[PDB]
Amino acid sequence: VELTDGFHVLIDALKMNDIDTMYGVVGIPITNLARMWQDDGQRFYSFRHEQHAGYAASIAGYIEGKPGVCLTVSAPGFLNGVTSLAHATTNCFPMILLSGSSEREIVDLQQGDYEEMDQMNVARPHCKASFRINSIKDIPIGIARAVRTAVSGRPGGVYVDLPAKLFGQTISVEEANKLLFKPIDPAPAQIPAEDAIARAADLIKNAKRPVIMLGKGAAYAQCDDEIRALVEETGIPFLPMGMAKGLLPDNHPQSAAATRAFALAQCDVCVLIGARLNWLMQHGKGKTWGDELKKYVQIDIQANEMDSNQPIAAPVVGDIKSAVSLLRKALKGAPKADAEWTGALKAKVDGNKAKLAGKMTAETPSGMMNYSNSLGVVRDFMLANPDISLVNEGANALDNTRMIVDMLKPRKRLDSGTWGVMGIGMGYCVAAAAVTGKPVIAVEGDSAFGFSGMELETICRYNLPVTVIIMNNGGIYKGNEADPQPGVISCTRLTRGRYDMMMEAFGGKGYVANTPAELKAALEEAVASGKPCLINAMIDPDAGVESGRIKSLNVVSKV
Amino acid sequence: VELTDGFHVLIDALKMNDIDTMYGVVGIPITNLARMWQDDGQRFYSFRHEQHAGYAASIAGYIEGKPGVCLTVSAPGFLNGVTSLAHATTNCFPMILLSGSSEREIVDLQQGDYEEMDQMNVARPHCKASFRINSIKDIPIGIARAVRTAVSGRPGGVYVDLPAKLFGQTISVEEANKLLFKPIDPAPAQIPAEDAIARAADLIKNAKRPVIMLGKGAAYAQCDDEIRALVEETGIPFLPMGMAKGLLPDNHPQSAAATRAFALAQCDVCVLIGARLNWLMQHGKGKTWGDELKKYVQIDIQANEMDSNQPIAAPVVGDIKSAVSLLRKALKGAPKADAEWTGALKAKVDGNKAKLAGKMTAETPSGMMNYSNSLGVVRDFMLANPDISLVNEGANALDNTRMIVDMLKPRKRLDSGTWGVMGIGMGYCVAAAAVTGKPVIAVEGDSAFGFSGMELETICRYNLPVTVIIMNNGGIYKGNEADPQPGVISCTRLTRGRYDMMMEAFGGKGYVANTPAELKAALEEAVASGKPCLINAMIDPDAGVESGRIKSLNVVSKV
Amino acid sequence: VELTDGFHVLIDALKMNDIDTMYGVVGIPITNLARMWQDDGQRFYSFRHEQHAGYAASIAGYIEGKPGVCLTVSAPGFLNGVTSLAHATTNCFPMILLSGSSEREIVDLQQGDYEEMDQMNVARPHCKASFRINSIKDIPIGIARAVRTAVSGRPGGVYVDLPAKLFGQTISVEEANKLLFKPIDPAPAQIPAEDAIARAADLIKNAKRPVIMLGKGAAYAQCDDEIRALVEETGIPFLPMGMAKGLLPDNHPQSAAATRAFALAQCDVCVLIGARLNWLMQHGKGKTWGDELKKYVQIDIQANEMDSNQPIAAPVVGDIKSAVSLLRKALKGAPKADAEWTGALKAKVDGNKAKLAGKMTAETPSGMMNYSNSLGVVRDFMLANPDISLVNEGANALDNTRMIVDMLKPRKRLDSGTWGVMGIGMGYCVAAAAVTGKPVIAVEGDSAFGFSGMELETICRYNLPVTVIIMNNGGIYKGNEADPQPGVISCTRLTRGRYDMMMEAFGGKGYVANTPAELKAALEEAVASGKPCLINAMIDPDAGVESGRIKSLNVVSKV
Ligand SMILES: CC(C)(COP(=O)(O)OP(=O)(O)OC[C@H]1O[C@@H](n2cnc3c(N)ncnc32)[C@H](O)[C@@H]1OP(=O)(O)O)[C@@H](O)C(=O)NCCC(=O)NCCSC(=O)C(=O)O
Ligand SMILES: CC(C)(COP(=O)(O)OP(=O)(O)OC[C@H]1O[C@@H](n2cnc3c(N)ncnc32)[C@H](O)[C@@H]1OP(=O)(O)O)[C@@H](O)C(=O)NCCC(=O)NCCSC(=O)C(=O)O
Ligand SMILES: CC(C)(COP(=O)(O)OP(=O)(O)OC[C@H]1O[C@@H](n2cnc3c(N)ncnc32)[C@H](O)[C@@H]1OP(=O)(O)O)[C@@H](O)C(=O)NCCC(=O)NCCSC(=O)C(=O)O
Ligand SMILES: Nc1ncnc2c1ncn2[C@@H]1O[C@H](COP(=O)(O)OP(=O)(O)O)[C@@H](O)[C@H]1O
Ligand SMILES: Nc1ncnc2c1ncn2[C@@H]1O[C@H](COP(=O)(O)OP(=O)(O)O)[C@@H](O)[C@H]1O
Ligand SMILES: Nc1ncnc2c1ncn2[C@@H]1O[C@H](COP(=O)(O)OP(=O)(O)O)[C@@H](O)[C@H]1O
Ligand SMILES: Cc1ncc(Cc2csc(CCOP(=O)(O)OP(=O)(O)O)c2C)c(N)n1
Ligand SMILES: Cc1ncc(Cc2csc(CCOP(=O)(O)OP(=O)(O)O)c2C)c(N)n1
Ligand SMILES: Cc1ncc(Cc2csc(CCOP(=O)(O)OP(=O)(O)O)c2C)c(N)n1
Ligand SMILES: [Mg+2]
Ligand SMILES: [Mg+2]
Ligand SMILES: [Mg+2]
Repeated sequence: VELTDGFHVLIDALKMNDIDTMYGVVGIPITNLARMWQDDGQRFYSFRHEQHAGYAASIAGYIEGKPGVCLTVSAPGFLNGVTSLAHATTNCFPMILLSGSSEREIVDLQQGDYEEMDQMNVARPHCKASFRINSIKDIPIGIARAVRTAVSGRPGGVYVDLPAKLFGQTISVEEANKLLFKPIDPAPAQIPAEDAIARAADLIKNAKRPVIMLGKGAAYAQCDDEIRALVEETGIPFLPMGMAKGLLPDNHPQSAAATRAFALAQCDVCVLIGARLNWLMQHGKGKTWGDELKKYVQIDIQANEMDSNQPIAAPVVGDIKSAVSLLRKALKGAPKADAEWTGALKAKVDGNKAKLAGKMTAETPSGMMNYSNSLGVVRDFMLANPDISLVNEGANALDNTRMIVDMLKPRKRLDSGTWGVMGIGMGYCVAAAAVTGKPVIAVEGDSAFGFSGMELETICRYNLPVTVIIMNNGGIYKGNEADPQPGVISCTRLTRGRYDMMMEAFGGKGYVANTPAELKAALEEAVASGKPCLINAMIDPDAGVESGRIKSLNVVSKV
Repeated sequence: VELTDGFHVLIDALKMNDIDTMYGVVGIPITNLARMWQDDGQRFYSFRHEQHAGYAASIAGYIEGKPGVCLTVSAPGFLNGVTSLAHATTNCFPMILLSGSSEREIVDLQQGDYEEMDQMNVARPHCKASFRINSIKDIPIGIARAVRTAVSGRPGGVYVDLPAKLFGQTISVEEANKLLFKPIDPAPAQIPAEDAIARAADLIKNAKRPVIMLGKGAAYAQCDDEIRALVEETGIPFLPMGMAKGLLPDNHPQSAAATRAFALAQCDVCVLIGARLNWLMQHGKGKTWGDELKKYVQIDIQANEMDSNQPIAAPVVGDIKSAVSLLRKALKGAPKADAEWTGALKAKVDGNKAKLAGKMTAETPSGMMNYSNSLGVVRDFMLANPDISLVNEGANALDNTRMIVDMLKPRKRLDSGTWGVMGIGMGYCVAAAAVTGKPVIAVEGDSAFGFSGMELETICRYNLPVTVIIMNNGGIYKGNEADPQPGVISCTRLTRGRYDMMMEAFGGKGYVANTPAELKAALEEAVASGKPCLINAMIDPDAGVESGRIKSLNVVSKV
Repeated sequence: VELTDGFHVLIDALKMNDIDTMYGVVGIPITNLARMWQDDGQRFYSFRHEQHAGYAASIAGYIEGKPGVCLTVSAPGFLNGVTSLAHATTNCFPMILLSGSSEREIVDLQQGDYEEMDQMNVARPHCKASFRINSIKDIPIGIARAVRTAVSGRPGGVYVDLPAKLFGQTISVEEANKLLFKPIDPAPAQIPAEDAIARAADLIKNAKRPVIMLGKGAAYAQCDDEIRALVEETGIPFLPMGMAKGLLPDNHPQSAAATRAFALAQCDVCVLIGARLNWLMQHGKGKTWGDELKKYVQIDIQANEMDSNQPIAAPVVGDIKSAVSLLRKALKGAPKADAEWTGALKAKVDGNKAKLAGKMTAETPSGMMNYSNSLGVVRDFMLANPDISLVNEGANALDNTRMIVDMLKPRKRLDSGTWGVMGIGMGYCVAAAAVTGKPVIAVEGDSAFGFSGMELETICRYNLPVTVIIMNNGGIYKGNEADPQPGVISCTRLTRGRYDMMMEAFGGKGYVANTPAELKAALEEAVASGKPCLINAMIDPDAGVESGRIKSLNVVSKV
């Protein structure tokens, strides 16, 4: 009788759940799983740190709508990955962290095993579910559970512990075929009641000044034409969140993005679609909402998200496709939004964009560019070349890029997310490149970049069409903070370094851009090349403000 | 009334407990703490990732015997630091992680605060104690509790949560000076009973083939002359664990390190001093210990470490200085270890060292150095220049350096430790440089290096006398693994990159060493320059073996 | 300005969410909440132990479909309640545990506060969400979050921490009335996709030997006519799990309950409605299911329950009323189940029931009733008086009562549940009595009874129409285990005690039933009296078997 082992059953189980790519860092006890995966013809991206393989997995999940798979070693490697699993779960990104672990006998008696840790229990706060597969016969079911938990309900992270003993277990090929199965409909549709839809439809119909807020949950849903059809048929102004940019084109005529404060302050009804009323929306209270409670319609898959911050007048619980699809029919033939309202917002949008256009054309000294004229170059490129992933993180580098760089296609803008994480950059580039097979542009704050910078080599090693733009202002927010004591560098200062040289250290192409013309020429050549590039964009050290747009959240001493 | 605030009471409380240095990364809500720390005249080291600021804090704790302090932001930054705290606790290194956290009310209802996380509860598995200081009046007590918990008993990590709202609370200066206090005897001696020492003394006096095993707990204790006096007076052969190297000079004539397998297998009594019978010692069982239970004598401050893995015949619970001092007096005038035992080991040491000398003189082609002739250069340099910290990590780069590079001085060798962590390299360098004010050499596997490599810029930014030697073999264990499929790079491969160029991108000095002679000149020049340097040492891709010495711990397929 | 406080906002918030009843035990810091709850005109039931107040809350949640509310003190009282919350979550019973907690500042520094515990963090494994309301202004949102979390998705427990300092905070009455709100649609319908229903419909239409398995999730859903209509229209044989008894009347002609082993072993398609393929169903494998994978159809609100144990061919995710309604319409006009299948089962049902009738008429000596003739009396009484709650727990007392005592009405049988808990008896009685306003019979193993027996006094104190039948066989499973040593009582033995006398000690009516005729008169008189009664039913000590039906799950020595 012919035998197979744990390595193969696991490989077969992943493939059966439509997984063909893993991001990770090898080592004991899983190096030979990584190799065999590759030998089978599947893809393995080796990183320089598991955190970044983890961030890659998380955004592969967002883009594709099937969980990104990260593979790590035990204890220290697991720890690094689980930080990324935590981020995924917070952002509602389907992801599976697979980690090897040590001997149950020794771990459970805390005797000091190789890389000892109860990884299953340590993972619990950072994921939807944390499982362990102890036996070969249970791998198919174990992977089904993981995939299902990651993509169903509110998508998120799942941890799957793989004890070292799992892989060397053997079983007959015959009984293995018997156990292998493909889960049926692991991310099922969830349809809301007629009366939940009728209530939301009544709120919208009777609204005087409605706004729609599109969150990245709406973008994740992959029902772009449904969402666009709803906006366009209702004639309701809309506002995208950071990663919902491009869901509808950011230059769509009903976009009130460029007059956001006035839109949220003055609206009466606000339709949240896959967007949480969390810190990014000021918890639905305070000055940004006119110091009043709006009438909210909220469409979310997670029932207990409703009323999490403010009372929701019309909670619609289900998957965005099903809910939006029904709401559209409910509103079919109803009057479009008030022209005095939509025309007021559009007038303030035109004025604000003209003010931005002026700033983007402004002339700065060589090597002392600002956030407007440098990112105006990226803006122009992304308007002509929209089928490109835009990775973005930083403070000023983030907030100015979100404002300035218009996205015309959905799920292209990949950014710091719900936790405002510095560190997602290079991992995000690898996964975007891997899953799209298309170019990536990253607009990186220089401090932001240093959290994942060593992964430039990973990008070079796989010769990915990634162009990393460093907003090199020489620090955190600013590059010019005075020495606090004599000979002592301020804590916010960073070396205004030759990041272009670092890229060329690993076979990449490096550029320095001292002006918008240099930045444009370099960007066009880098993207055209299809090769790994870095552009060291020299920004005025004094051009940024403290914490970007969220300056007011800083705690300052008044004594 | 003259008011002070939480920022300043915290600053003062830390200083009262002899803290003058923090390692971290700034941001909301803790940037102005960092600023004010520096304005006061204390050191803040800003890093590129909080994890490396944390590894830095952990080894500062080891070297100094006073808690290394790491400062982070909430959720994502906290998480990065807590991975290092975990490592500190596992290694018994005193360390305090201070992190800002968000609004109690919003985090507790999970409404989606800015960087929302119950950081206090997430730290719990990764430290000795996890605390939160909520009120200004409790800062001095909170800091006392953290310092005592980190340094007393078995030393380790402590998390201290600092809500955003702590810092802007106010109090009168004479109220604050009333609360401020310095703890008495935060790491007290703990003396063992006379019968504990007599039981140990009896076993040693009756041993036919005794060995002493020194662990890093023994090194941490800073009683080097006392431990050396015990070794010499007793005549007992000794072996250092990785970081206990140099506690006694590695070329001490009683060292059995060059004959470890034989010593441990054939001994009858084994005296453990601050060394756990964990995976590094194969749990005191199996062929490493001649397939039998030795008579173990164990000195440890942790009562319940006793009998963790094998029965301990002479458990001695107390601090190592106190214990060793009593054991010495209990053994006064006793005959020295059997001369035919000490003679047998010495001969095998001489034989094996001579055999290693043969390999270190071996000649290799340009750019294809092996681990013996490359590290033979570092060996000679460290013998001539012993007062230098030696950071080390990797597989072959770690195992070969521990064997070849002799330490003559205590607490200089700083390595991957209990969890065999890749990632500790550049933080360890910063901390060693900071707390010693003397040079640092790092011997880095190239894979290992990539876990903290971006921190080269941090080393350059503070102009530290650090020399990074990259053992550049182009991969994990080996740099020559065949492409598993046409055009697909193996998972164990890395770019054989110009790490020298990367160093020079941030103002550091970079070198390529293709031969031992080039390595020698470069290392001598690098250390003598007193500046940040990186030597890219070109190692034969086929020179290393899988996992170095712990290759049998791999799980391999057979089916 | 007219002020209100936390006590009153909390009272008002609970009432706004349709809460009129709490079960608990008073003390610091929550006695005056209890008092004021009552002063307002709402019910507070004081118990003798918080655990039983909690089991009471859990079954009130099951019966009503709105969260049962338990109130406790900090640490020790909280802990007792949280054991019941754990049970609620495990059984999918909506329940809120409110507990007072101590001072944030003292608990967080672990200084030793009055009843010190991070109760929020200790509850986490035992509920769906663990929250803390810190501020008066967040009470209405906090209570909304708890009610939604408990009732939505898969229903379950929620912990709500109430620091001592919450209650004495104040706010203006018109501010409080501005914050107070009632959540819209806290338990929404969730409708499955048409293809989910069509896949299920296809399998049922092609089944040769279909069965439907009803679980307590189906009973909880309160769509009894709809589920009965499905069973009748399809002609499919059905089986109820313990607490699904009476969903359809147990004497329904399509019931296969009296032929369970054969039905499950020989079926081809098995339709699971609110029933998990857990230990109670042997995980869908082994000889119980003919050693094969059936084609499972499963209706469950929890997406990731699918494929938890065996592959589900037709997963239908959504609320059971919505799902069953669609499945019925999808099966309209389909032929009824194979008559030779339904005929085979019916014959075996008739045979086995006739065989059970033989045992129930059996004659035993005075004071040595068996489980068949004693429970045969309860069977006849419940057939004649079906609108009564039947609480049940024990081993033989549980298994024999589930077999013998037919339920004609839904949500009346209330038993040990998913964890096979001993202890739920007297709390279940109090809650059933409270929420139904109708009589309650408890059939208690004597061991089982002792876990909550002191609550007899609580039943008497509220003069509830509860009749406790103690199946008094003098022990665990059996009352006759030999003394293992001279003068030493066996561990399985109990005093064959005068539980009647115990009842009468608190003003209850007590009976001894030594024969079925005495049991009948006593039960008839007890229930008709409308007063608290206990019937001490004398059972043959040798009548029961080890663990009842789950005796093969015992671990026994063979060496
Ligand atoms: C919280 C927010 C959602 C709040 O939104 P706002 O910033 O107010 O709005 P936007 O960014 O959409 O737009 C900014 C302003 O420019 C306007 N705007 C937008 N687009 C345009 C165009 N095309 N033309 C002209 N003007 C425009 C818009 O109306 C706003 O002005 P007004 O109309 O005047 O309002 C956002 O700031 C955000 O997503 N931030 C993420 C921050 C983060 O995570 N940072 C990393 C951590 S920093 C950190 O942790 C630390 O420092 O420490
Ligand atoms: C577990 C161990 C303590 C076991 O010790 P050993 O390796 O057996 O002993 P040592 O390293 O002390 O010495 C190695 C051998 O060289 C001999 N030796 C030592 N010094 C000398 C000199 N000066 N001259 C000649 N010979 C010498 C010694 O007697 C041993 O041979 P014999 O006496 O003949 O045996 C050690 O391997 C260790 O500390 N490993 C850490 C590994 C690690 O953490 N790696 C990173 C993760 S790797 C990973 O995670 C992954 O691969 O995945
Ligand atoms: C917190 C305490 C240590 C505080 O000590 P005190 O109560 O102040 O002191 P003592 O109890 O020792 O003594 C009480 C007083 O009587 C005096 N005293 C003591 N002994 C004597 C004799 N023999 N003769 C005369 N007087 C005496 C003593 O001086 C005190 O008065 P003065 O000189 O005038 O001070 C104690 O109360 C305690 O241990 N409490 C435990 C409470 C508890 O856990 N209860 C259950 C929870 S109730 C609960 O949770 C809830 O209600 O809810
Ligand atoms: N298919 C889906 N249907 C409905 N809601 C979804 C779906 N996928 C994700 N969501 C929801 O979308 C939300 C994402 O919100 P958030 O991450 O705050 O977006 P943003 O930051 O852009 O506002 C979550 O509340 C999540 O439950
Ligand atoms: N001052 C001290 N006195 C006694 N024991 C100590 C002291 N400091 C640390 N220890 C103990 O020393 C041990 C360190 O062991 P370990 O980390 O396994 O060393 P190694 O890895 O070098 O063998 C721990 O068990 C710890 O409790
Ligand atoms: N309203 C509802 N609609 C659909 N499924 C539900 C509903 N309420 C509870 N459930 C589900 O019903 C199941 C109850 O199963 P279980 O407790 O195993 O029942 P039993 O023990 O009777 O077999 C759970 O899986 C739960 O998710
Ligand atoms: C994991 C983690 N650690 C720290 C932080 C705190 C932070 C927020 S923004 C930032 C860097 C901002 O400077 P950058 O150079 O990137 O952008 P710019 O304004 O253009 O100069 C840090 C360190 C966060 N959010 N996450
Ligand atoms: C956080 C973490 N993730 C992975 C690993 C697993 C590992 C152990 S050793 C190693 C690299 C070995 O290659 P290196 O180049 O450094 O040395 P050399 O043999 O001379 O070529 C890895 C990735 C560990 N230990 N910790
Ligand atoms: C909280 C808890 N602790 C222990 C147990 C274990 C147990 C299962 S059944 C049982 C008692 C069986 O005797 P009983 O008198 O009730 O019934 P009978 O067979 O007719 O004599 C116990 C103690 C469980 N399930 N829960
Ligand atoms: Mg910057
Ligand atoms: Mg290498
Ligand atoms: Mg009994």
